[PDB]
Amino acid sequence: ELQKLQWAKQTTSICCYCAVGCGLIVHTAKDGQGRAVNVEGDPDHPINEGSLCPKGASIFQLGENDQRGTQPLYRAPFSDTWKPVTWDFALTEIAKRIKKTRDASFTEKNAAGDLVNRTEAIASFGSAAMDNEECWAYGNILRSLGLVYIEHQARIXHSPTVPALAESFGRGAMTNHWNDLANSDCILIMGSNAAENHPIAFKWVLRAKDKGATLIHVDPRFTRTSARCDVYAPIRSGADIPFLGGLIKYILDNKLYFTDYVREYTNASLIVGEKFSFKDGLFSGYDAANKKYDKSMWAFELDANGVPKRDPALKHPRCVINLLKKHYERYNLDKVAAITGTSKEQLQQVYKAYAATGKPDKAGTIMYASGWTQHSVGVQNIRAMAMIQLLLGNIGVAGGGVNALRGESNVQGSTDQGLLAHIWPGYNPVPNSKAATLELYNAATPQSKDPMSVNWWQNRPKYVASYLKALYPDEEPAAAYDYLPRIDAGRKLTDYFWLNIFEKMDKGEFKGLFAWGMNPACGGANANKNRKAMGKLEWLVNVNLFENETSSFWKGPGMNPAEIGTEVFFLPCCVSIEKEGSVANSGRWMQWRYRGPKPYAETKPDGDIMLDMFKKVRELYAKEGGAYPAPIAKLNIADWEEHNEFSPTKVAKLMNGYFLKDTEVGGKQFKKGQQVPSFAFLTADGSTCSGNWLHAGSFTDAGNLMARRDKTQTPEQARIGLFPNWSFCWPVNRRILYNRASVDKTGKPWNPAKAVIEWKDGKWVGDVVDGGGDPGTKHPFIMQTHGFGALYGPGREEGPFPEHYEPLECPVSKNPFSKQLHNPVAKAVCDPRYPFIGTTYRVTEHWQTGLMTRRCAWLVEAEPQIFCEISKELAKLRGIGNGDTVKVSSLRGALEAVAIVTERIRPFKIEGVDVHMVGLPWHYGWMVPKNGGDTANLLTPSAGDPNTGIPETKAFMVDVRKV
Amino acid sequence: GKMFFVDLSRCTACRGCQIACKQWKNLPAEETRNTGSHQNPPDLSYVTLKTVRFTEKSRKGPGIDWLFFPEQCRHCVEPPCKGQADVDLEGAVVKDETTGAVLFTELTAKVDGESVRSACPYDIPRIDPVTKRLSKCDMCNDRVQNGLLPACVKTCPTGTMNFGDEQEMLALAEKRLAEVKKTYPGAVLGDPNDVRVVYLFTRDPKDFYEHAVA
Ligand SMILES: Nc1nc2c(c(=O)[nH]1)N[C@H]1C(S)=C(S)[C@@H](COP(=O)(O)OP(=O)(O)OC[C@H]3O[C@@H](n4cnc5c(=O)[nH]c(N)nc54)[C@H](O)[C@@H]3O)O[C@H]1N2
Ligand SMILES: Nc1nc2c(c(=O)[nH]1)N[C@H]1C(S)=C(S)[C@@H](COP(=O)(O)OP(=O)(O)OC[C@H]3O[C@@H](n4cnc5c(=O)[nH]c(N)nc54)[C@H](O)[C@@H]3O)O[C@H]1N2
Ligand code: SF4
Ligand code: SF4
Ligand code: SF4
Ligand code: SF4
Ligand SMILES: [S]
Ligand SMILES: [W+6]
Repeated sequence: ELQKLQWAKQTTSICCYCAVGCGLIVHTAKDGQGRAVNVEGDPDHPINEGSLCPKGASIFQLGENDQRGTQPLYRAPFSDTWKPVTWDFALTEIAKRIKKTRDASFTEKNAAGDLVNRTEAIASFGSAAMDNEECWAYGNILRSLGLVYIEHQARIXHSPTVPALAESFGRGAMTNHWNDLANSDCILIMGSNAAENHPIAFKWVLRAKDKGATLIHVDPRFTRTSARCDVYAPIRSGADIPFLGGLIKYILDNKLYFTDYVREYTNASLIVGEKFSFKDGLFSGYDAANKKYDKSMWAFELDANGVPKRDPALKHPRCVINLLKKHYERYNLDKVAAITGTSKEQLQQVYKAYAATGKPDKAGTIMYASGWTQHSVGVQNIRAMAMIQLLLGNIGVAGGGVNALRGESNVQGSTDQGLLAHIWPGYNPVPNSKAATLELYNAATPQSKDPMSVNWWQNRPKYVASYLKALYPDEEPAAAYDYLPRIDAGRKLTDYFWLNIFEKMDKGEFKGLFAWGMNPACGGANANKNRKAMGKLEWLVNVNLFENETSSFWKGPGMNPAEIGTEVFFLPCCVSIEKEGSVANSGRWMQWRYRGPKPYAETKPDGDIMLDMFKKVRELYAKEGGAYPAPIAKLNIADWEEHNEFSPTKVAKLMNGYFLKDTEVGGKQFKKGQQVPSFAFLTADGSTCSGNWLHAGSFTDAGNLMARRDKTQTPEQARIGLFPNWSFCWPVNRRILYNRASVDKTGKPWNPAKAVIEWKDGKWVGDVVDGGGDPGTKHPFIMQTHGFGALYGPGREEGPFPEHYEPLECPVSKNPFSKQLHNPVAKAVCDPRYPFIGTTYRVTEHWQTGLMTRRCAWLVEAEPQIFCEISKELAKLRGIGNGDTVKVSSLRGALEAVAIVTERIRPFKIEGVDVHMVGLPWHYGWMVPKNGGDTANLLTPSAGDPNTGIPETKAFMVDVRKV
Repeated sequence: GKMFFVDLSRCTACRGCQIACKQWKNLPAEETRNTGSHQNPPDLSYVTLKTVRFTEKSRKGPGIDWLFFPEQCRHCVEPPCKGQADVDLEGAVVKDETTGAVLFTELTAKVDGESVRSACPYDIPRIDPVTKRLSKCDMCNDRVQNGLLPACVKTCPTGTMNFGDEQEMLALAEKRLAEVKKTYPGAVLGDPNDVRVVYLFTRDPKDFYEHAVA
């Protein structure tokens, strides 16, 4: 044996960084009773096969770290010092700050006299870094206290992904999964630096190449990804719509679209109403006054039943397909080349290679992330890519899909648990003030008269009921419905989102903030505004692993602690390897992980911190009363607990759900207390509970399916890497979404060599079929109202077809595709002292704001200091030498970085003028390490796209000067 | 004996290998600054047995040739460091004949440091300024002895790092070289008859590092 590991207990875990979800092995001394002695890859894990990037590889140094929090700290108004403090104290004083603020600010009924039962004095940030069970319980705790201002990581990046992909396919999620990349014939990486930001993905990307795949990187910069692709094509910031629109025109003009797929499975054949038109860059029904569209002008023509009329011939001039051909005629190579900066030769090379996946025997995939999602055009970029994938028949097939790469380890799960202002768990909307009853709430769910449209969302009442019977199992759903808070029907939805929360805080409209596993002081655009804004808080509960820029904002650069009266409780949580629970990766794999070492010092799992904190609110309300006590006292937290502490296993079983009494569902008999085996057997009549209908199937009577570590595969499964017995994915272990689209009318795969599903002996064999039914009987997009992949999306605010509107406000003055220059639906100063396009991005070695990785000496070793990446041309123009200190400045702030001069940045030709892009990592912060530098968000603008609610972190004007 | 096949045509410079090496041996970190490069630490040292070197080389058309070199002891079949060390004290530098590992022992404190380094045609050996012992990649010899891949090999996601019996690994190097030449015509193995760490360079090895080959 090896001495290092000899008497250490071996446990499995999942990486606590990016959404690839790599397996770990943890060795814990004294046979589990000591500290972790080693952390490395799990050789048996089917995604990483034992490999780890430097972040996963250094998890030992994150866990066994003497800079970590040991016990609760407290900071008193106007103080300049932390005060060590007990847990019992911290959570007693926390509960009192909650109740005081709640009572003072609770609104039983809004101004229009409608029931809302909410608190608008308290906000919550986080967290994508928490376990699924902790996310679910956290959300329920905040809503029971009447919060509506509940946001996390998912708002900043993939807020655009969910609407864009939901409009397109009926779900917001990554359609395929990591292993499935190896089945692709052409991988387009665009708005993604996957070799750095999802590094283990490149195991599968390079295996695709091994089997004949072409790898294409479309990026403003040459990166570590670019180095290992067959084609690197530069594109200037925010020129993706022109690029993708030119690919649409190419595919259509050249008949490269997969006609049978497009005819049956997309809305190509649906007839649009005569009121639809487009001219001078505007769609029909434009309201110039308010800068918004009358979307009813876009409505389909309906037959006698109210079903959208169709021409399967695809000949009617108001056929989606023919309007599509018309709309994208303008996107010729010369115009696209001129605006993208991409050579005509390179555009043709890329269009030819990717459009070749229109063949049934070829699969094309797109990998994007924050290069698309952190632009104002994000939603239309993604719509366009979704439309290209539908034209090429790439949706539902192995090596196909839209691989919207999730960021944080459990951002998928934290979204699934409804830690965003607009959703409950399972993407059931948070009720608005006009949804006065449960019955009215369920009335908003749209029905379909089409017999072939599964329209699965009609099952919503069973999910909302079962969700209310998980929170309040003694109450009737209809009564329980009144306990949960409601948003104002009148108010713009984004008023409840991350952007406005900081705006409001800076007006002092918030007394309390939960910074729960986030670093707002570094994470938020315009850090100077946000660090000043946090002063105007009365109290702040920061739960994290380390002291950080957020917990200690009061002693930050140019801050005077004596002036700042904010009360601050720093509560230290334990690392991922010190707790049991599940995380949902980008592919929707819900993976169970175990405790190695027990929590360091007096650190606690987030589960225990929030439950204990809640119980102290709960008991304090039972002795003192106060504003609307009901929801707090009635909330079922017994199901969350075992042996006096938070039970991941029991929360996960409640999230799956169980029968509250004997019930017959789908013609089968089910006993009381027994586990719901899938969301198909949930009810609206109170017979079932389920914390999350997506989780129904994840923890059955058969056991914890998320904990399965079984590589058993049939030949057809193993051929495309489904691994259906390793962990569990929502929904009901469907590994590739929309997989009904991968077969014809008879249930024969388009591509037998890479079959997802196949009709064999009256059954679907391979993946779990995405929608029940015999071949040819159902439209394949079961979560869509109408059942089709949407080329034409009449619910999108900017129009049913993506259209180029310029995201770069300053250096551009001409839209070559219309008279409409900027987004006609959405005030940047463009001060001539800041001529360069600043952009922010990541390196492989660091994580997010760097709170975690700036505390790991091996990652700081590799990337010790903030840098500024500039072209040779900019360096020469500004007299900067490689390694020189430089001042980067904007209207919002200034910082010093070391200059990295490189041919990996090139100037962009914008209207016969050279425009210089300036690259910065946003991984640094004043706290640690010494001489690391501060957040790049000193430089970024606060406001942004008012539709999605996202700041402009990818294109912001800066100057750079030698020091 | 054992061999590494290192396919640099697959390397994403993720530096999983750099961190894995330090985690497995619990080596400390150097004090580093950024001087205009992602490369850090800038060089091998007593506490750094492997660093990924980054060189940017111009090409025609868009982008650059970005050349990544995860540097380590080559575990030479006939190691000059041993012959130069044996001059002062036999035993200081040993050869594990089962694995092929060239291993520095605690007795390198007695031998001349600079001498043993100059004799290395890859400029690998590094001397602790205070204790005057020599350190370098030890092939994770104890892991290999216990039937485990070396840390840097197991951690590597791309398929750059490969390890096994020198017969299978030479056969892999050959077969991979023929395939990789199709996209990188200037692809060559580094001194494939002299070393147990056989790098496939996508071009002239000296473009990757001055001492990439003897
Ligand atoms: N190492 C590491 N990995 C991470 C993270 C981390 O901090 N470090 N964070 C995780 C999180 S939270 C997320 S959301 C993901 C994000 O992952 P990515 O989106 O890959 O992250 P970035 O590095 O911000 O930028 C992606 C690329 O977009 C390019 N880009 C910028 N503007 C444009 C544009 O207008 N068009 C196009 N086509 N490309 C553009 C940039 O040049 C960059 O190469 O990464 C996750 N993984
Ligand atoms: N300029 C610029 N700004 C950006 C971005 C950008 O690309 N450019 N990216 C944006 C994006 S995509 C995102 S997601 C946000 C991220 O912004 P934040 O989420 O605030 O970033 P961090 O706090 O650095 O990263 C996640 C946090 O989770 C904490 N954590 C880890 N494990 C646990 C645990 O068990 N419990 C708790 N409670 N906390 C834990 C870590 O310590 C860390 O503080 O930043 C956004 N900001
Ligand atoms: S950060 Fe992502 S790629 Fe790296 S080890 Fe963790 S999960 Fe795997
Ligand atoms: S782990 Fe593999 S891909 Fe990453 S830098 Fe090392 S050799 Fe290159
Ligand atoms: S073989 Fe072992 S000692 Fe050598 S570089 Fe790899 S991990 Fe480090
Ligand atoms: S590479 Fe240098 S240190 Fe390593 S065995 Fe050869 S001569 Fe000795
Ligand atoms: S994220
Ligand atoms: W993110």
